[PDB]
Amino acid sequence: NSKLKQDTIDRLTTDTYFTEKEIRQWHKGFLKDCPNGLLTEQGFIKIYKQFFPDGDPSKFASLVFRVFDENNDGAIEFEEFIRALSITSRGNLDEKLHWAFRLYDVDNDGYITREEMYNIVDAIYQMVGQKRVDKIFDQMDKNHDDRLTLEEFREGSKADPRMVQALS
Amino acid sequence: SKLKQDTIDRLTTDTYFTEKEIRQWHKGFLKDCPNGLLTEQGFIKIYKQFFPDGDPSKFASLVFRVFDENNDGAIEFEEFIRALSITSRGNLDEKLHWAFRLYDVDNDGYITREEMYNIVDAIYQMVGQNTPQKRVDKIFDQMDKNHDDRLTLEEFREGSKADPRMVQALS
Ligand SMILES: [Ca+2]
Ligand SMILES: [Ca+2]
Ligand SMILES: [Ca+2]
Ligand SMILES: [Ca+2]
Ligand SMILES: [Ca+2]
Ligand SMILES: [Ca+2]
Ligand code: NA
Repeated sequence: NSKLKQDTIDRLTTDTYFTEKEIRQWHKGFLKDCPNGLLTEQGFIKIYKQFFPDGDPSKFASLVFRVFDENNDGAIEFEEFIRALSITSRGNLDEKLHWAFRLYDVDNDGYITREEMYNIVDAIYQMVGQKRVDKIFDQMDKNHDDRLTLEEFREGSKADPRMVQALS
Repeated sequence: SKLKQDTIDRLTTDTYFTEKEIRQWHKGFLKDCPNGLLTEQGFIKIYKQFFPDGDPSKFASLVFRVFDENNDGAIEFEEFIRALSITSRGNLDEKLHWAFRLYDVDNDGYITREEMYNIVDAIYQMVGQNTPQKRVDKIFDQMDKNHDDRLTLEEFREGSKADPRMVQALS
C-alpha cells in the first residue's frame, strides 16, 4: 500500500516547492531505502550515523525527527518527509526561522528556555564527540524574563543591533 | 572614523539594514574594533572561543577571505556589515551563493573536488577530526549535472535545493 496517488501528489504540489515530476522522483528514492514507506527514528539515526564516526548523533536525530513527524506517531511517512525537505531545502528565511524555533522548543509551549537551548547545543557536540551560549541567549531575550518568544528568536537571528555584544 | 552619509546610502542600497541599524552596528563594531579594522589573527581568536578542542584556524581563514572582499588583509565595517546582512537576512539564493564563494577558494567561479575537500577538512580540524571523502565525492558527483568535474553556482544551488538527482547522494 506504498504507492503514490494523484490526490496526495496534488496536495503536495500546492503545499511545497516541488513540482509533480520532482515529488514522484523523490518518492522512488524514499521507497527504495524505506520499503514499508515509513522511516523509523532509529532508521533516521542510522542516517546521521553515516556522517559522524565521531560521537553519538542519536540525541540530535531524535530532536530533528520529532519536528519531522507532524502527527507524532513514531514514523515519518512520505508526505511528512517531503514537507520537511521542502522547508529545509527551499523555504524562505522566515519559514526556516519558524522551523528552527519548533526544533529548539522541544515541549512546544512556544518558548525556548535556557535548558531547551542547552539540550540542542549539548546534542550538537554529542553528535561530534558555555558562557557563549548564555551570551547569545541573553542578547536575544529582550525582556530578560529568561524566555524567548518566536519574535525574539526571529529578530535576534536576523541581526538586530542588540546582538553586537554576543559577537566579540 | 565617523560614518559618512555616503557610506550609509550605499549600505542601505546594498544591504537589508536600515540607516538606524547601520549606525548602531557601527557603534558596536567600533567598540571592539577601535582601529575600524578586523584582522585575520583577530578573526581566528574569535573562532577559538567557540572551539576549544579543535584547531579552527583553517576554517576561520577561509571564512575570513570571503569577508575580505578587496583582499587587503583586513575586514573593514562595510565588509563586515554586508556579510552580516547576507548571512543574517539573505534570501535562499543569496545565502547559498555566499556558501558557494566560501568553497570557491580561488574565486574562479567554480568549485573543484579539491576545493570541497579543503573545506570539509577545515571543519573537521575545527571540531577535532569508510571515509568522509567517499561521502563528499557522492554529493559532488550528484551536484555535477554535466559531469565535467567542476561545479557552477547553478549546479551547487540546484543540489542544495534538493533537485531529485540528489537522491543517490542520500541513498
Ligand atoms: Ca508520521
Ligand atoms: Ca518550550
Ligand atoms: Ca524574553
Ligand atoms: Ca578588506
Ligand atoms: Ca574554484
Ligand atoms: Ca559541472
Ligand atoms: Na536595502
